[PDB]
Amino acid sequence: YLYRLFRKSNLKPFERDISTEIYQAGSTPCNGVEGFNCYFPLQSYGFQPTNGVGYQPYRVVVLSFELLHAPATVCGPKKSTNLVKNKCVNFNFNGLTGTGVLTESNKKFLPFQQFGRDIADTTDAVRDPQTLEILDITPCSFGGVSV
Amino acid sequence: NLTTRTQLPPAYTNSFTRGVYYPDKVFRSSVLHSTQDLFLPF
Amino acid sequence: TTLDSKTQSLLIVNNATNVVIKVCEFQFCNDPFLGVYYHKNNKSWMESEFRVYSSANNCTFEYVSQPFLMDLEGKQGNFKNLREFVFKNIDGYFKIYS
Ligand SMILES: C=CC1=C(C)/C(=C/c2[nH]c(/C=C3N=C(/C=C4\NC(=O)C(C)=C4C=C)C(C)=C\3CCC(=O)O)c(CCC(=O)O)c2C)NC1=O
Ligand SMILES: *[C@@H]1O[C@H](CO)[C@@H](O[C@@H]2O[C@H](CO)[C@@H](O)[C@H](O)[C@H]2NC(C)=O)[C@H](O)[C@H]1NC(C)=O
Ligand SMILES: *[C@@H]1O[C@H](CO)[C@@H](O)[C@H](O)[C@H]1NC(C)=O
Ligand SMILES: *[C@@H]1O[C@H](CO)[C@@H](O)[C@H](O)[C@H]1NC(C)=O
Ligand SMILES: *[C@@H]1O[C@H](CO)[C@@H](O)[C@H](O)[C@H]1NC(C)=O
Repeated sequence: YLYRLFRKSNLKPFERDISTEIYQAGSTPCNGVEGFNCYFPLQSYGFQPTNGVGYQPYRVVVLSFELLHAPATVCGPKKSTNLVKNKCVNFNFNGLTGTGVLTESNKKFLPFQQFGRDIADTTDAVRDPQTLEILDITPCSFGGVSV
Repeated sequence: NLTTRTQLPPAYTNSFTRGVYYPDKVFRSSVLHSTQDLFLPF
Repeated sequence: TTLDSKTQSLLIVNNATNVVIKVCEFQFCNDPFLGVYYHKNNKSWMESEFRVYSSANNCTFEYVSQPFLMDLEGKQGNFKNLREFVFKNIDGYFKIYS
């Protein structure tokens, strides 16, 4: 298990660096070999089984994703139900949680697009996951009421 | 290696109304959306 | 960055059958190419030589799509098609728009 001890600049996010060029600590280049004031950029960890807590090897994983803007492929553990149409429910289309009647639609979604937003930036077009079809949404608490 | 070469000065051309990409993956119709990003200048 | 196998390097290539994308420590030649070669027995042009890199090692990402056959023959006349692409490199993602 090794770590990059020296680099002439810090990284950008999500950038890998597996180079092994010798890092010139001094101002004099040493033509890529080891010597004085120019050191090997990688250093190996020392993980003894009986060394301090701050030196014990820790396994890390990072799950990086982006939510509710593209066709989902990973789904949660929830079991699906059958949608109740022309009546307003607590729907759940690939993660979003709202309230409103649903209706059919005939918009021409590009294959790489899965959502559709109106001027207000709210959802006005959706694609059902199981059934490939384009629909639209409206609220149900609507209409003014004068007394 | 290839050596049958004849160098010339770098030729230039005017690129106009080119280098526009969809900035996201959301369906959007009848909207005058504005964005700021790495775009090819007109 | 340097393109001399001291650092990683991306390489996108259609070899007339598939498209291969390799991010791998290539030691490139000064004049990379693809060698199409022409046959006299039949009027068929085919790719024969692949001399882009002298080596490939220490490498993680690699993709090859489905196979496809494409007309690489010598077509005489105007450019009957245009292809535009845009390449960006933002926070560990190499974005290709086509
Ligand atoms: C090298 C990488 C490479 C990429 C990234 C690529 C992308 C690409 N090319 C396509 C079509 C196509 N692309 C080409 C030709 C080309 N298009 C190119 O980027 C290049 C380099 C050529 C050939 C030199 C042709 C002939 C078609 C289908 C028929 C046509 O559009 O005329 C398609 C659409 C596939 C489909 O929806 O059915 C994609 C995604 N093809 C490639 O070979
Ligand atoms: C990406 O690569 C380039 C060159 O390969 C790096 O730019 C050089 O960085 C060193 C010090 O790190 C400088 O001495 C050079 O003057 C730089 N050259 C140029 C053209 O910029 C660049 O630092 C690398 N990017 C990152 C995030 O490390
Ligand atoms: C000629 O080929 C060798 C190795 O293929 C390469 O080192 C050299 O740079 C090339 N010289 C020219 C002028 O192409
Ligand atoms: C060239 O295309 C063939 C057939 O698809 C493929 O097997 C091969 O991997 C490609 N060449 C390289 C170097 O990958
Ligand atoms: C890089 O390649 C060389 C030779 O194959 C090898 O000595 C070295 O272990 C490799 N390093 C990595 C991170 O793969």
